[PDB]
Amino acid sequence: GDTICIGYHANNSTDTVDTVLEKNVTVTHSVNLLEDSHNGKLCRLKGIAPLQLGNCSVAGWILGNPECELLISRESWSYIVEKPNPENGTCYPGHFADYEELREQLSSVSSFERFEIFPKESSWPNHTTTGVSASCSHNGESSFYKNLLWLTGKNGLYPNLSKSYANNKEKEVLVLWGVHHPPNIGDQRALYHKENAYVSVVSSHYSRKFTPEIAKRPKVRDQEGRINYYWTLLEPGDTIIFEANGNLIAPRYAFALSRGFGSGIINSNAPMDECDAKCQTPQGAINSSLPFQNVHPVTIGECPKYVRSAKLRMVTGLRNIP
Amino acid sequence: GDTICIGYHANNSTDTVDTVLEKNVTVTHSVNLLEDSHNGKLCRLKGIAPLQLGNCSVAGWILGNPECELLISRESWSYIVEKPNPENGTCYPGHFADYEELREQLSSVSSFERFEIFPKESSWPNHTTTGVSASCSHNGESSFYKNLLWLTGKNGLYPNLSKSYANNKEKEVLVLWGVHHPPNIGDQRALYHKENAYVSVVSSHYSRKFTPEIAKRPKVRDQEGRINYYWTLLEPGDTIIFEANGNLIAPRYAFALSRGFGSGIINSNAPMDECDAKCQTPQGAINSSLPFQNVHPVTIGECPKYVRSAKLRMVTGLRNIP
Amino acid sequence: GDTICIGYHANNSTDTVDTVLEKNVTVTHSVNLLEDSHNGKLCRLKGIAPLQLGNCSVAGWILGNPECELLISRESWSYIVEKPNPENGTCYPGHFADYEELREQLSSVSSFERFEIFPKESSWPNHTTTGVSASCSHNGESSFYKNLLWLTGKNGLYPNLSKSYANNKEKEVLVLWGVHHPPNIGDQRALYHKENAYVSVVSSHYSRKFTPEIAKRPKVRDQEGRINYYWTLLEPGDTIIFEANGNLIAPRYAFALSRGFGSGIINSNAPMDECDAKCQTPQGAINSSLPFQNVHPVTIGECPKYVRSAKLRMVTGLRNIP
Amino acid sequence: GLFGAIAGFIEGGWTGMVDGWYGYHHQNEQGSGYAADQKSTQNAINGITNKVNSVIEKMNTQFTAVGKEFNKLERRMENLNKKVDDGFIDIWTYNAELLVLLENERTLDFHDSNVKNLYEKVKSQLKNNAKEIGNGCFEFYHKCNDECMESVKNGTYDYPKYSEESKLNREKI
Amino acid sequence: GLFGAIAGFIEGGWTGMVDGWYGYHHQNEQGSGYAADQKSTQNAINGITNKVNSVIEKMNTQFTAVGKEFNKLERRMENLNKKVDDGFIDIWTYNAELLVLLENERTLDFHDSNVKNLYEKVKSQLKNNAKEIGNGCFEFYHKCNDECMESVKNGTYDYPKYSEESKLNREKI
Amino acid sequence: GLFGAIAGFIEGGWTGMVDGWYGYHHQNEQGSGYAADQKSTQNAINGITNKVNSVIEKMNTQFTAVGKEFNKLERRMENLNKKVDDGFIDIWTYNAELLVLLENERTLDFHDSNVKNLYEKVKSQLKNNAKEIGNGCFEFYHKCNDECMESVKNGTYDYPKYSEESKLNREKI
Amino acid sequence: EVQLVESGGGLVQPGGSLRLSCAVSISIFDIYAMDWYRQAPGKQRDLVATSFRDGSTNYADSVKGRFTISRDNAKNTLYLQMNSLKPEDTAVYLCHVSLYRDPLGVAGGMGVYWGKGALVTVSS
Amino acid sequence: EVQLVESGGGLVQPGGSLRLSCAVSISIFDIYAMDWYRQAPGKQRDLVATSFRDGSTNYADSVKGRFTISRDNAKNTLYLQMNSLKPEDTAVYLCHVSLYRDPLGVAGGMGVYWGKGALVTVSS
Amino acid sequence: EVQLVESGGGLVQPGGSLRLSCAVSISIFDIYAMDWYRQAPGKQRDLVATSFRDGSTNYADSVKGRFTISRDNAKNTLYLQMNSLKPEDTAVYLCHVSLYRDPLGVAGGMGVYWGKGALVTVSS
Ligand SMILES: *[C@@H]1O[C@H](CO)[C@@H](O[C@@H]2O[C@H](CO)[C@@H](O[C@@H]3O[C@H](CO)[C@@H](O)[C@H](O)[C@@H]3O)[C@H](O)[C@H]2NC(C)=O)[C@H](O)[C@H]1NC(C)=O
Ligand SMILES: *[C@@H]1O[C@H](CO)[C@@H](O[C@@H]2O[C@H](CO)[C@@H](O[C@@H]3O[C@H](CO)[C@@H](O)[C@H](O)[C@@H]3O)[C@H](O)[C@H]2NC(C)=O)[C@H](O)[C@H]1NC(C)=O
Ligand SMILES: *[C@@H]1O[C@H](CO)[C@@H](O[C@@H]2O[C@H](CO)[C@@H](O[C@@H]3O[C@H](CO)[C@@H](O)[C@H](O)[C@@H]3O)[C@H](O)[C@H]2NC(C)=O)[C@H](O)[C@H]1NC(C)=O
Ligand SMILES: *[C@@H]1O[C@H](CO)[C@@H](O[C@@H]2O[C@H](CO)[C@@H](O)[C@H](O)[C@H]2NC(C)=O)[C@H](O)[C@H]1NC(C)=O
Ligand SMILES: *[C@@H]1O[C@H](CO)[C@@H](O)[C@H](O)[C@H]1NC(C)=O
Ligand SMILES: *[C@@H]1O[C@H](CO)[C@@H](O)[C@H](O)[C@H]1NC(C)=O
Ligand SMILES: *[C@@H]1O[C@H](CO)[C@@H](O)[C@H](O)[C@H]1NC(C)=O
Repeated sequence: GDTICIGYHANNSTDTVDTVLEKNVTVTHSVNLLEDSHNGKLCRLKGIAPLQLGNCSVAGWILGNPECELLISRESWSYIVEKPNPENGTCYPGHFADYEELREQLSSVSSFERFEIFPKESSWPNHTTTGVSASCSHNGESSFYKNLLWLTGKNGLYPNLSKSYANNKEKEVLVLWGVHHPPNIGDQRALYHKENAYVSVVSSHYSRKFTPEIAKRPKVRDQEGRINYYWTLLEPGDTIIFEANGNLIAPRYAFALSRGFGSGIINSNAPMDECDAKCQTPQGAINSSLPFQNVHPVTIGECPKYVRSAKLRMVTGLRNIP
Repeated sequence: GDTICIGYHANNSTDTVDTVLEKNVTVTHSVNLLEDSHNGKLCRLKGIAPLQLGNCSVAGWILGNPECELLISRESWSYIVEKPNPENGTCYPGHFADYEELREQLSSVSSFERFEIFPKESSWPNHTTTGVSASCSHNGESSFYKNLLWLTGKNGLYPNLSKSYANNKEKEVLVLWGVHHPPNIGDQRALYHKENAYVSVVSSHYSRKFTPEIAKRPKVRDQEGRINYYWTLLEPGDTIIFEANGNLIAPRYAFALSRGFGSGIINSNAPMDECDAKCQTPQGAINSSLPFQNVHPVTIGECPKYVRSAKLRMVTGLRNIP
Repeated sequence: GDTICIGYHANNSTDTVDTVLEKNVTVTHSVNLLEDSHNGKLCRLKGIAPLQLGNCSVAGWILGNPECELLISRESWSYIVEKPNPENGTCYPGHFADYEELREQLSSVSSFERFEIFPKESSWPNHTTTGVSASCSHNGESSFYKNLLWLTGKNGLYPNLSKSYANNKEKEVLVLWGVHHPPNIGDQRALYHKENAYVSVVSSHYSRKFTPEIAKRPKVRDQEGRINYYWTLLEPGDTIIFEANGNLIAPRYAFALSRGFGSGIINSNAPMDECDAKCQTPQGAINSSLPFQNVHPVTIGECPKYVRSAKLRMVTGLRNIP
Repeated sequence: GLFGAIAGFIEGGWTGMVDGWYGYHHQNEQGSGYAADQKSTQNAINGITNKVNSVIEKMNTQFTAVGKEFNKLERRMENLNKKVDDGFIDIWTYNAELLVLLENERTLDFHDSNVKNLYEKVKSQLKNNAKEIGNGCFEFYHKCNDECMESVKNGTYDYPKYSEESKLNREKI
Repeated sequence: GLFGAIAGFIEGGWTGMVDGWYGYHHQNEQGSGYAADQKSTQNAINGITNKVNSVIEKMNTQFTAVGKEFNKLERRMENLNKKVDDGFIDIWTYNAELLVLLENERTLDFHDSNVKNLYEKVKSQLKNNAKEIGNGCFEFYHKCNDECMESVKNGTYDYPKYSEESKLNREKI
Repeated sequence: GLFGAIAGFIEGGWTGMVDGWYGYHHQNEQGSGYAADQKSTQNAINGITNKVNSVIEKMNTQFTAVGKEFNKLERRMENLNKKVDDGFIDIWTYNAELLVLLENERTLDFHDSNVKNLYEKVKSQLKNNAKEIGNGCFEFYHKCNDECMESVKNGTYDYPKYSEESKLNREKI
Repeated sequence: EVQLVESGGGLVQPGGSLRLSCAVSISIFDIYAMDWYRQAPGKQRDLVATSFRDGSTNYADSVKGRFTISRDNAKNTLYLQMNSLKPEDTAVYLCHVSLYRDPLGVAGGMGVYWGKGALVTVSS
Repeated sequence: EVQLVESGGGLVQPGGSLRLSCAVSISIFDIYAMDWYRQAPGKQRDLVATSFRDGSTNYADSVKGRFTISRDNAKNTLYLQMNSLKPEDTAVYLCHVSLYRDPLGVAGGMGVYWGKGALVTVSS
Repeated sequence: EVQLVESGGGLVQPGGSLRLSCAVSISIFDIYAMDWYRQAPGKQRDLVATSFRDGSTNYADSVKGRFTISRDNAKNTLYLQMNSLKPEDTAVYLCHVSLYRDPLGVAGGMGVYWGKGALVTVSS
């Protein structure tokens, strides 16, 4: 007799998916929903390269640590790469105020230019601007931060100083400075020629008075002294006024910046490359339209949702019965 | 022959729903799960009207800005309406301490009464209570906050002042005060007849000592001086003790309040109306039992879950094949 | 004729489940996904017992309140049980700084040993170490905290004191101390023989200077004076340096600890027992592999996800039609 | 269709049947008309009503307020607050869209099943007394008045009464 | 039922069949009894066991603690902590209730499908040797001993052996 | 299978049919071959493509950054930030695994339904001109050339032309 | 399409009795709800009585204890037995039917029909 | 209902052999697990041996290497071949059957049955 | 398996006309897309023209206005009518077919086949 039969497809596929009723079902065709591979390198996000701090921390980079002279160049980045435990930060020991907040503010900046807010030669006629320290050594020589000046007395005097800066740059200007706390009154008289000093930093919305705290304290980086670091964001059209009769670590270079909200800092040991991506992880970068990944929870930008799943494969074909 | 047929319904419906296998399917009957319309007006929530600050901010309202004399009246509200960029806040420049926390505390108050904690006539026999400023102008006249008093010297003296208030109102009493920081020592001697002054505000659980910081600083609202604003919540049965020999901006009116937790502040330009709702947005109010809305993420009260969806219509009828 | 029939099972089951199309459907077999019962007792979590503070708070326990002498013994716990409103905390009124942070740090500690950081007999040759207060009474006698010493003058003098401790314990050492603020200058001269005193506490990463604030303030626990409490975590190999010429409440006992992150504090009135569990609530403990519970949102450890559901029973059998 | 009836072997719907979702069309000497099956329509309405009630009323909303404010030294907390709000909106959006998509397919499958079940019910009643045209219709091998049609719809149709007359017409053909 | 068998053309269940979910009832001269189909019951148990395992064991729980404390100047952070806790509880409640509702309908559909498939398997074996009563039963046109019944249940039933005897009884009727 | 065809009464698949998911195998005097049903295969591809597009493209991702930093007096905020991140990862993991599990069962049910529907379509066309072998095959009671097979596959098969010849062979047997 | 025809409407003296009947073209056995509405000139439509599929009945307070609603399944007829009639009971009585129970408008409110009306006048 | 009847129980001298048999009223072909339990006076029920549908076998350490469990599908009989008997092997032996593999109690533990028992005594 | 055989390939003088044909062993009625590719020595494969199931057509810019693609359903043949031929149009022309519309590779790209090729040479 003559026969016609109804049947269905089969192939050599070894794909397996999981279903509600049965696990590990072999199927003819399937698609993967889970990205589980990276390229092991750092790529451009949003089209622009990231800032590699290398050996430095954000604290060392933004203050101008003598061992970070190579990082001053760049003025554009999308995210920041920092070593897990950075070796070069605040070479002179002290408390960096609101440091995490500052790292969040600097997480991404579209335009970022450095300019000498108080020129070293013109701004301090009656103060010594050459102060250095062995804790901030560069090439076996005592140095200091590039963006700060250690003001000490000249001709046996530390006169009252008053210095203002008006932000005419039509962008937020980041100003950093410091206050020095000597270990003993003797060092205080030698450096600033006074026992009671004060530092005042005020703007239209900022106001804080600093008083040196002289005490003996454990040696950090071979220094019993301390320099507390401070910062403020000066809005365009606003003035910041520095008044001090001692202990001020004055600003030399400031930063006019324009933000790029939503980015951040990653801790990675992965090398750099010229690739581009919408997603980058500390392990490496990722592509694909896949809506899920299990590479790393810490992502940057628009990334597939991280899931702990080891496998997310949905069937499109039939049960494979060859 | 005689025939009977099995069939199904059809109509002129043009509704479309999306399904897993097919998009934009025409169906006979459907229901909407997504609210996408508002009335464009502000309504009563929980049955009671909201407080419209109009031109003022929470800072100007609670301190008693001379340009907010119309808002003193009301004593009941469920949420607060504030202009996006309020024009009238702290007319005298200074730092409002824990301002966001205070806006969260005042987000909703079931019962809220204002009373003169330190009467202007009886409380200050040996101090001048008439101090005003051009920065706080009302009707072209120099004025000052309604709930604070600027205490200055009288008969060439600023005597030591000590003033206590015991909270016998069986409700939390909100007390606000201020500390004045002159721009120069000359103004300090003229106003308070001393170079070193102090303000002390203490309760059973609050304790803070204030010291004037005299420095030259940028002009905000034509003033180089500053008034820092502070506040505390005085529990029933507790005492607050004011001690100062200068620079105190003393409380005149305080606030006994009872809270209504869970509400907040919205920024809106929508006009007011007498409607009622379980949900209100800055665009307008919403009703319906629908479990989803795409009107606005910022909601007040019990609202349909905000979703970014443009359409959430589920089919109840059949595929429409007329 | 001879017949064979196809049919399905039925029994006396009264179980009911809910389905999309129909509610309250009787079924032959079902499983429960929702745990709704506890044992009403406190159990060991991770295999080890929890610390019961009984009548004391974390503040009273860690400072050594005279009424908490029974809690000093234990050195191992997984979570902490505290009465809702603890009756015995800071017997001498004052501000405990960063108290919530400290409760979070102490939420769980794997190894916790108490040692005399500054021995009472050897450490203070030129200061009185016997100061007590009626606010810290034990057995009708004026006493004081066990882990702190109230240093006052001896032989009409309060000499400059300098005391250092180097953390050689290879574990974080928790150091607590205090600063006393008298109600009047008279009491300040009587106790510390000076009108202007200072307390300085510094480590490699900690630095703070304290100045007594002398003011009249409301009586808390029959005291117009105040003792502000402070604490720091001293890393291994680091030194803490105490320098003061008055008003210091010196440390007597410190704590070397090793953490067990991820746990916390529960407020319960449930009695103690020897049971073990992966989950414990203030109502009681829970077992079972069930993935959901409605007992209590506040859980400790690996617990079934809390849901507001009253019933989560899924059918495994058929519709029961007997 | 998952069950093969709607848009399957019953190719179209009837605008003429206003009274119900599923129903009958009959043609005999007395007349022609559309009739609705109230029993199977009511069952579908009850099930889908409970389905709509489930989706809508499992969503319980507490009185809350999303908006929060932060100062310039609280940027991390502002971004954490933003991550919470965007995160819940992400999930609820994805859950709502996926729920509506999947349950719309199930709802149309449900009607396909109900129609198919009604066709098999009638076919099980008529047996050899009628032949399947293939378009959801049965052609009776006997005469069937309006009372006989009403017995088919009510499920009270009697097979023996018309069996012998059907056998003779079937034998003739 | 979505497949029309349970609460459909097989109107009831059997308390007398203790051994299985699906099975047979036979009546011949030798005896009458309830028998269970172990093959189709075991398949349903395996599938639903894996279904329960999936729901339960996809939920992985880390050691955590919900409770947190805040002071009086930390009200915004206390409310943010509350928004996180209430938000996750909102989602997990909605997910758990919706999951149980939908998968309960699918589980009852699953049994309806298994019963229907077993009925079609037997009908495909018996063919013209028996007639469908309509209530899930078949009436044999031949005699069928206990060994013949066991062949129907085991699916090893032999059609040719009883075909001629069935044809004669069918011709007589 | 939920519909009883795949791994049911059609026990196996055909590696020989490369062109499609569902199709035919025919045997006549002229030849033997595998043919694919392009219409029902294309419908399945369209539905499952839209199903994949739905799962993938409902997931919209904003440009964001998870990582945050905190000091030693901010432990509560670090744990709150951790509770947010772990909480969303918990939910998305559970949603993704459950979604893939459930929709994989529905996708295999979908193919079972499509095969079954195609078998019923052919059976509805052939009627008494062929007999069901039971393994997804029909045995023609008449001769059927390659043009007749192509009419069965195209659904344009003509029943009257071969009805009389089929009746005579059916009567002979 | 379903046709509803009332009958029995006429004038009646107070204290009398009257039964109204409503003829449905379709079998009434499975109909969810069948209602009697009355409307007087210058007044709104008022729900008087309702009969449900389960056999339950709902009456307005005004007609309670005096009116009885019932359905004859065999004649496809709905009856309203009105006793102890008062002059205020004068109205045009309307037969209403609802085939299905659809609280959420799931089926679009299909299966609802209205009769033509029958005038009842209680005078003298 | 399923009936399990043991047989072959009697007394036996040490070092001997004995086979026990269990008669099932229902076809044993598809039964998941069939077990032999033994219970001595003053002792608990002990799992001795188990036969599975796939043909696998599980034995307790005490009886391992001396006992053999097997099923005869055609006779619907389960056998326990006991060799090298020791006096400590004295017990009442119980035939147990489990129709399905149900680890989670999904089916409520249906399909489990117990035999009546057969006494085996090893003495002298 | 599906067989595609081209024909009509030969040499042609510029400005001439030529029609190529592709014979498919399987009915072409429901085929989603049928393509003509051309490849010159030292060049890549170029999509010349495409015919779709709905009747739409897509042409490359180079051949647009001069080439016409069409399918004869009855003869299972795909035609490429080439007019106004230029010497640059010299290539080996390839018949390609795609049974289904599968943008996401859901079906693994099954139903795609290639012809053997036909050489067209425009010279002199
Ligand atoms: C920038 O970071 C680098 C590390 O990448 C610092 O170099 C390291 O500095 C420490 C001193 O703090 C050195 O340890 C000491 O070395 C001296 C001389 O060998 C020895 O006498 C001490 O006992 C101690 O071991 C360390 O060797 C050195 N590492 C290297 C590779 O040279 C550097 O000081 C940082 N500079 C600034 C400005 O932050
Ligand atoms: C309350 O808010 C209103 C705005 O809604 C304030 O009025 C505005 O005040 C500013 C001064 O801060 C005015 O700008 C100045 O105006 C003067 C006089 O015209 C001019 O000489 C200056 O060059 C500058 O433009 C502004 O015009 C004025 N707006 C209006 C509509 O009058 C008001 O000062 C606030 N009052 C308090 C107590 O906060
Ligand atoms: C530890 O906590 C206990 C409570 O569990 C405290 O005992 C209570 O102390 C208060 C005083 O602060 C007593 O109130 C007063 O009692 C005296 C004497 O009876 C009376 O003259 C006062 O008018 C006032 O009522 C309270 O009675 C007492 N409770 C008990 C049960 O004795 C204790 O003071 C705390 N100790 C420390 C060191 O924190
Ligand atoms: C812990 O403190 C509580 C106070 O709440 C003590 O309980 C009270 O004890 C007094 C007697 O000293 C009784 O008059 C009260 O009735 C008790 N309160 C309650 C609620 O029963 C308790 O005794 C203290 N614990 C210890 C060990 O002393
Ligand atoms: C992502 O990139 C890799 C390498 O280029 C590639 O193999 C993969 O196909 C890409 N993802 C998708 C979805 O195409
Ligand atoms: C919400 O209010 C509008 C206007 O009153 C109304 O049209 C709408 O039906 C209401 N929502 C619901 C669910 O009824
Ligand atoms: C949890 O413990 C109780 C008491 O011991 C017990 O009844 C219950 O079965 C346990 N949960 C599970 C899933 O077994």
